[PDB]
Amino acid sequence: LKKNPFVANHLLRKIEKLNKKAEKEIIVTWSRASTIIPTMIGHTIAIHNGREHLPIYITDRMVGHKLGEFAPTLNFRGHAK
Amino acid sequence: SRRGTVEEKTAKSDPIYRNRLVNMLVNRILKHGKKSLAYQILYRAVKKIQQKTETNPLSVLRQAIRGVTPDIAVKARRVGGSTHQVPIEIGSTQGKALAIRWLLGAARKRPGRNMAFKLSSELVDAAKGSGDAVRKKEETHRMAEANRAFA
Amino acid sequence: VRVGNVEIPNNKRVEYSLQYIHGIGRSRARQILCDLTLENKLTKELSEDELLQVRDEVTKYMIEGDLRRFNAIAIRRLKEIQCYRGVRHIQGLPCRGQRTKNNCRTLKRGK
Amino acid sequence: ARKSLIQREKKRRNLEQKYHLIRRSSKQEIRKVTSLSDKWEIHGKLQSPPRNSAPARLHRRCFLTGRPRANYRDFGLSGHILREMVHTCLLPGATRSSW
Amino acid sequence: KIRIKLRSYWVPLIEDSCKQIMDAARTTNAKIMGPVPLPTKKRIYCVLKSPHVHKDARFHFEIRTHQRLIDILYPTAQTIDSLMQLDLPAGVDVEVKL
Amino acid sequence: GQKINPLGFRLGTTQSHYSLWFSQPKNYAEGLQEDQKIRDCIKNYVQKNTKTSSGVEGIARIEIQKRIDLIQVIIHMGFPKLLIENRPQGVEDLKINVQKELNCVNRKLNIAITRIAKPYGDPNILAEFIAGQLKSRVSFRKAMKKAIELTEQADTKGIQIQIAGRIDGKEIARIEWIREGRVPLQTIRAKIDYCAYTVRTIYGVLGIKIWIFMGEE
Amino acid sequence: EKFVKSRLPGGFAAQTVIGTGRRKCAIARVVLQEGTGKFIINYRDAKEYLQGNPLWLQYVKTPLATLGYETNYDVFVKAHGGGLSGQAQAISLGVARALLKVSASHRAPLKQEGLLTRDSRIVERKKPGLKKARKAPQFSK
Amino acid sequence: SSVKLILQGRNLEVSDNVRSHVEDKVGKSVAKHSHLVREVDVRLSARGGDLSKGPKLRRCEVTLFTKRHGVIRAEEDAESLYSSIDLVSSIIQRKLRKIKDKVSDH
Amino acid sequence: GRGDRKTAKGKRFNHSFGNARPKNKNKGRGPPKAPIF
RNA sequence: UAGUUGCCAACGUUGAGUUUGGAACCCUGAACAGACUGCCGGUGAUAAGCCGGAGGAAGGUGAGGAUGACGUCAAGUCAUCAUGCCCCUUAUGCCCUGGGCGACACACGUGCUACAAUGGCCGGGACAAAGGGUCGCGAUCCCGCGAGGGUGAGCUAACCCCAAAAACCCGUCCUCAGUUCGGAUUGCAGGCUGCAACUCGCCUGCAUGAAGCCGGAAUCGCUAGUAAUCGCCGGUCAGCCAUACGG
Ligand SMILES: [Mg+2]
Ligand SMILES: [Mg+2]
Ligand SMILES: [Mg+2]
Ligand SMILES: [Mg+2]
Ligand SMILES: [Mg+2]
Ligand SMILES: [Mg+2]
Ligand SMILES: [Mg+2]
Ligand SMILES: [Mg+2]
Ligand SMILES: [Mg+2]
Ligand SMILES: [Mg+2]
Ligand SMILES: [Mg+2]
Ligand SMILES: [Mg+2]
Ligand SMILES: [Mg+2]
Ligand SMILES: [Mg+2]
Ligand SMILES: [Mg+2]
Ligand SMILES: [Mg+2]
Ligand SMILES: [Mg+2]
Ligand SMILES: [Mg+2]
Ligand SMILES: [Mg+2]
Ligand SMILES: [Mg+2]
Repeated sequence: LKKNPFVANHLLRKIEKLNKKAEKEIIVTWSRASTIIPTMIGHTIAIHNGREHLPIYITDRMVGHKLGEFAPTLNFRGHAK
Repeated sequence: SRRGTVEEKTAKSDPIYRNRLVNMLVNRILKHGKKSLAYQILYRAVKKIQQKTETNPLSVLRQAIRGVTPDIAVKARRVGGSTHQVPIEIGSTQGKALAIRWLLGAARKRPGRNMAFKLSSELVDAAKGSGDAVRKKEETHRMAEANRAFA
Repeated sequence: VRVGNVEIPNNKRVEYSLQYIHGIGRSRARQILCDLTLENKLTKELSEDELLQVRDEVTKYMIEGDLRRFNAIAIRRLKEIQCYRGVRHIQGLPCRGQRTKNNCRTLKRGK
Repeated sequence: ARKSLIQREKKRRNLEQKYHLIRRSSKQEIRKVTSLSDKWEIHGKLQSPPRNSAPARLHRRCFLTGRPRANYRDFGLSGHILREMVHTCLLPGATRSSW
Repeated sequence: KIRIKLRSYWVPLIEDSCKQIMDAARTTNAKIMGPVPLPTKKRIYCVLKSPHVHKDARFHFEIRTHQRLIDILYPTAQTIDSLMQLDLPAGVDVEVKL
Repeated sequence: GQKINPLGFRLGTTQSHYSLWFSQPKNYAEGLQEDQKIRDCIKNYVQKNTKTSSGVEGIARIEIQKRIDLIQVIIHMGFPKLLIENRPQGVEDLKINVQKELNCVNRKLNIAITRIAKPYGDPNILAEFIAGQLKSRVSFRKAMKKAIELTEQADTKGIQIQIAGRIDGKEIARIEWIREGRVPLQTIRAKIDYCAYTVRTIYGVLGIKIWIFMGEE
Repeated sequence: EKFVKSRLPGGFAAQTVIGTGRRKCAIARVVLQEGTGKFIINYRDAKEYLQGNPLWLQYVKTPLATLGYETNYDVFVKAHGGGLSGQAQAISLGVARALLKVSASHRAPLKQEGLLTRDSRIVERKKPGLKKARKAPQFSK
Repeated sequence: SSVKLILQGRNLEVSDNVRSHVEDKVGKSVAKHSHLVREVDVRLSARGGDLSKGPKLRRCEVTLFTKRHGVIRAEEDAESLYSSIDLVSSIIQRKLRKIKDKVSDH
Repeated sequence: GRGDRKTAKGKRFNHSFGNARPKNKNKGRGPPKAPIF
């Protein structure tokens, strides 16, 4: 609490840029360690795993957590298959 | 070893009773390298034996070693023939330490509140014929007389 | 039901007998006595007014009920939202950076 | 221990000293100002310098071989090559040990 | 009251220089408290022999630092000229004032 | 099957360090950098000034001796006159060669080149005299035999020579050595000099380990 | 306490009878003196400093148990390092050394009983590749 | 029977037809003294031909630990993979029979 | 024992600090124990 | 022999800092001596040596270590480095972001913590060594239950700090119970390092309290301050997955 959460500038600008318009402008990102401020609520964001970007819709119960928790990059279904 | 000449260790005695038998009895109690705790196990026991028997605990301890000491054992050999177990005698020093292992061994196994109580009831019972260590003497002594013939 | 909808033994001390309650650990058991500044006597020998004074103060914390519900909803929060940590609960696997190659017999056994 | 990596580290050495003093000013600026009041700006332009100028991103290598492991800050060389220098009479006071 | 500390790695080298501090100062009228050797430090270092798995094979080495302490009293102009004029060996690192 | 380097085995009593200086542990590493930058540029200097002969192309030993505001360097050779006396500015250009990387006006340095008593008594030039023949592929045993016959003039008591690698161009390497006199490695009291040298052949590379027993002491 | 400082005017340095023993990284600066048969360590009682361990009280006394002088002298000592066993048994040598200066005639009972023999055995060093000085690690063949 | 098995692709991949050939051979040599051993170690290797310089050669290293302080070390080399497995199995059956002859010496 | 981090035996093994293994006397021992007559 | 940054004593503001006397104690580091079957007995081929007194701190190699012959395994490393030949030069090279090296039915090993009463929790009191440290180690004091956050005395270190050594002694309680044994797993709330802590760091405060009652066939270490057992330090290091490694 002594410091603010981590939110990159390249992401913060794009999020703040769209609040003026208030419309879907589906966007790609790369920083998985970014915290979800409630200003990016109702938007849809694509998070870069090892391979590609994963568009995910933002829910009100995602605020305190970061983006990377929802973007898996291990890709394991079953064993010996 | 292959030398056959093992040095004779300096058998020490305790401060109070000033006998070497007691110090040999203590060295088998500890297992983590601490001696101050064994006397709290011992000095509470011999005091407890005196509390029950109304006599010196030294004679009761000297009698227990005198009764449990088998002075004979059986060892396996196959230098001639297969699966032979003929008897073999025991010296004075060997039989002395050999009885301490059986007493403290049975004391740890039997139930009780603490090692001082487990040790007290062992020596008092062992001196009076009936003792778990005395049973092992009978079992070991049985195998000797059973295989009395050298075969 | 001695206190808090649980039958506690009557032979143990007070400090090390409230701990059987699902919401009372080792520190909370001491904080209650220290707030009431009473002596840690036996469980059965305790007076009625003093034991009454415990029954009113223990209910202030998340003792039982809402405690187990406050947790289960929290684990349910991660499952429906599909966090990384939420999927591992569904898989019956840990979520705090453990290695899963040769350990974790607790959760693998608790399938 | 490729040649490009050794020059790649020299790149980070120069960028650090280039952007050294302003970071101390920013580490003191971020410690004084109240949260949610210019703090995102302070931490904001804390990201704008090159990440290659960070001290934590450094990695000590051997002065000769450029090896990324077994380094010693008192010597600056890797353990293997440093061993040979002890034997062939180049280091003062570095004698074999037995205690 | 000029307290001088000097440190070095070599025993026959530092003893020679310590003799020169006395020789340069004994000619001048000034008393000297004798040299008091402080406890010597020893920087142990461990390294592997091979560049491969051979772990039990290790090579320890040390760097022994022999330090000495000498102090003068009642300094003079003739004294200070005698100390600076004196030449030292290579392996000595004098510390003239603390 | 690995023998310790005898130099490291006798640093305490018999053998001395060829770099006499001192600094704090924080600056101990920087001093070694200054030493190597000196020791390396001498080789780059002597290599280029000389026509790459089988003689005085290399040197014997370098000794650095530092002091506050002085760095006393002492190069050791068997025949300094081949590449020092021929050029009067050659000895001077060496100082400019070092002074660029050394420091500004402060911390100057003087350097001397002392003649060793026996130019072949040491193993340094004795290895290079051999290596000059292996590059010209004179023969294997002749260079090993001629070296032993040469050091008798240098009044040596014992010597041992070892060569490893590819010799006859075969697809397999070999290790051949020879000993003369007495060369006790396990005797700390004795004085033994040691040197290792590499020879870049058109195929592969060779290695030359030499031991020279000079005095029981 | 002020009591020990009253008997010693300048400390254990400016005294005649002295004993200096050492065992297992411990030091014992012993000073004998005519007294009433007491035994104090570092301005603190023996049983308070030794925690009532009977043997550690024995070792400091067996130099004095011989010759029947357990009542004539009062023994004041010091300690620098090591544990209570080393400090106690180092004092056993120190108390022995000081009795020699009282009279060199009775050196033999102290020697024949084996008290002046400084037990020079020290904790062994840990070797590389081993868990202890001799404990080798386990490995499956 | 009731004995485990360990293969190892040292320098190549372990196929299925090969694995069937392994179990067939040591299954014969070990089935005799099956009540003395618990496991079977195997390590296949390949060298030469197109992989490395020199003649193509395939090694088969086989170690065996019995139930009573028994150790066996077997290593052979052949031009083919199956031929290497065959020769080693003959060596195990030779030494494995040597043990019983010593235990049953009476 | 040593695995129980919340005890002084565990803090010493893990080299951490808290109510169990304090740094000095003035640190927090928030819950004390009651007397026993 | 030398006497401080250490040792002995006097003084007390005080035990954070000072002053005075002593070199007689102890330690620190130079230089020497001391241990060689040297002396006596027995035995011995009139030998080597062997068994024993004595003396001495130590006696038969005083204890420990470095130390590793000719050679063996075409043993190991081309990824410390250096290297012959071969191979890729709009890629087998060059720079960055993110991910991965931390995934997981299982199997094979090395270790850690335990199954408790020779024990466990709390309170009080004691006793070490070797190391590390000026962009550093950080005292005292003030905040927070706490991790930590402010002030920054001293210490280039025989001065100061890291730094509380723990086992152990005294006293209260727990009385053989999956327990006041055991501390895995998970949630919540916080702190520090750092541009960055989701995958993937270390810690605090609480609450949860798995398996496990000394362990098959088999199998390892250790012959003295050893094994067993207790804790401390360091290196790499912003930080640390270190229960490791070296002391
Ligand atoms: Mg509870
Ligand atoms: Mg780093
Ligand atoms: Mg050889
Ligand atoms: Mg030591
Ligand atoms: Mg290991
Ligand atoms: Mg191994
Ligand atoms: Mg517990
Ligand atoms: Mg930890
Ligand atoms: Mg507080
Ligand atoms: Mg090979
Ligand atoms: Mg290989
Ligand atoms: Mg290479
Ligand atoms: Mg290459
Ligand atoms: Mg590639
Ligand atoms: Mg790995
Ligand atoms: Mg992973
Ligand atoms: Mg169970
Ligand atoms: Mg039980
Ligand atoms: Mg087990
Ligand atoms: Mg042995």
